[PDB]
Order: sequence, then C-alpha cells, then structure tokens
Amino acid sequence: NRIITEYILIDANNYHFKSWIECFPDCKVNLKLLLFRPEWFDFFKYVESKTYFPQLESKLSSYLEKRQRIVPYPELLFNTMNVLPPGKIKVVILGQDPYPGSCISGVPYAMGCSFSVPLNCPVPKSLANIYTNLIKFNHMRKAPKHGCLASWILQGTFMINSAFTTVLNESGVHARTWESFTADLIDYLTDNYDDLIFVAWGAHAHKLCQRVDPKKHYIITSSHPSPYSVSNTMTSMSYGPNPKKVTYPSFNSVDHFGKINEHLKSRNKKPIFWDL
Repeated sequence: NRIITEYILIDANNYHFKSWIECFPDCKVNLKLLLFRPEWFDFFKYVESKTYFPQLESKLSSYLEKRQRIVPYPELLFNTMNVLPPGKIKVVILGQDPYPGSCISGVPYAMGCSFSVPLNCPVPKSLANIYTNLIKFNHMRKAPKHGCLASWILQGTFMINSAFTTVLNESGVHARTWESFTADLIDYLTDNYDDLIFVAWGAHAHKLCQRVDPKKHYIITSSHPSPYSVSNTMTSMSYGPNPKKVTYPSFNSVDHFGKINEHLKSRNKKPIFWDL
C-alpha cells in the first residue's frame, strides 16, 4: 500500500504505523508478513527451515501476550531490508539494540534502522558524533538538523541492529532473541555476495564482523561513537587459533567514510553521497 519513502523517510508528527498488538490482535506473530521486498524471500525461506525460527516467533508472541510495547513497530521491523535488496548492499553498519526511547507523544525513536531516528525527533548523541566525524573529514560541512538516514540507506548502506527489537523504555532486553537470525543474515550476505564493506563500531559489532572472511570482504573497526567511547580506543577479542584482545582506534580519529569511499572507488563501484 506504500512506497519506500513512506517507510524510510518517517515524520514523527505524521506517524501512522500500527503497534504490534494492532497488527497481531491475537498475538499470531508472523514475521514473513513484515518483509515486503521479494529479493529477500530466498533468505527468509532458508531461515524458516531452521529449528530456532519457530522459537523466535514463539518468544515474540509471548511478549505480545504480556502486552509488552515492542519497538520498532512491525511495519518498520525489517525497514532496511525492505529498502535494500541484498544485491544492492554496499556497506553493512551494525548497531546493537534499537533505541528504547520515544517522543513526548509516544512515537518510538526506533525505526528498524541502526542509528537512525524519524524526522522531528532529537538527534541521539551517537548519531551527532557520527555527523561530527563526517564534518571532520570533509564529507559534510554542517550537521543535518534531523537524524533520519534514509539517504544513506537508499544508496546501499545496510544499517541494521543485531537485536531487531526491544521494549519501549527498556534497553537491550531482547539481546539473545535475534542472535541466530542475525548470524544467518550475516552468513547469507557473505556467502552470496562479494567485496562488501563491514563497519564495526564497538566490541559487539566487531565480534559479529569476525563471522566475515576478511580477505573476501573489507572490515573497518574502531570504538563506538557513543559519548562514553567516542574518543577512547577500544579493546576487543580477536578470535582464532590464538585468541587475544587487540586495541582499535577511537571512533573520532578514524575516517570511516573516507575509507568506505576509497574501497568502493578501488573496486570501481558507484560511490555513496553522504551529504546530499
């Protein structure tokens, strides 16, 4: 019933998405119905055949039975995938958990994309720090007044949270729930596509990016842009035959988007315009 801008370019003052209990009045959670982009059906067909998948829909249904306010709303749950078919992904930026907060009016900040928030919401501090980094390395001259990343995602920036849901006003309460789904999503992308760019901000995203073959794909690692880590180095477990903690630079010292640009250009791929 909608076109893509209606899902990805969201206005908090004109927010008509149904909540979970409205889409599933009888708690009959059906994640497949939340995926509007046909190029993902093959991946989804692989995921429903796994034994964890009924467990996932069971846990979500149980949260609805207890009347928990799951965010983001289900028409936004798979937002980044509904914008981007897998064959059009150029950069994967992992978040951890969705924003738990909301506007005065009850519009959630979570919109099914990592780091992004609807128009006419406050810019979260992590995202402000990302903008600061873009300004510092000459990719942008002034911070946008909003926090809506529709522009980057439409151009192939696959910005998802490894935990696709949380509960309104509670941080990270569904961290185990999505781990197998997200692992299969990462594995699907790295098995079927080549020379993606993975951006690992923080130790959790870095663990996830060590599922990825670093000779087949390009992995960029630093600390997280949140104010608690933006200007400090990060220590993160480097897995393998001889596991050891390694130190990675602070977020605000790395030219993340310059590095994305140079890698895309070195493979003759179309660039991403960060400012527009």
